[PDB]
Amino acid sequence: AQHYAQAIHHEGLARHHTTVAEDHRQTANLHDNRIKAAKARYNAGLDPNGLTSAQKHQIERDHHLSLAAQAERHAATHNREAAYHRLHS
Ligand SMILES: [Zn+2]
Repeated sequence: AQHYAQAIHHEGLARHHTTVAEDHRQTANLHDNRIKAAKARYNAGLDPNGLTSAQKHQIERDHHLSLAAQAERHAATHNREAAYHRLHS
């Protein structure tokens, strides 16, 4: 049960990735609010560049969602490997 040690390793790595995923989702949502603000400026006649800015915040939002999903997938991978080793401790 070097198994125990591998379980703890993989569990900590899973937690890491879970936190990275949560941070990315939070970042995505911060971008999502700026999309909204940008469009509202544009539409109120205060910022002709506001649609361009909204588009860039969409790119950023979507990139952060994609990095979140990837982190979540890595977390799942480590959790399966952790469970395996726990079962064999
Ligand atoms: Zn990993």
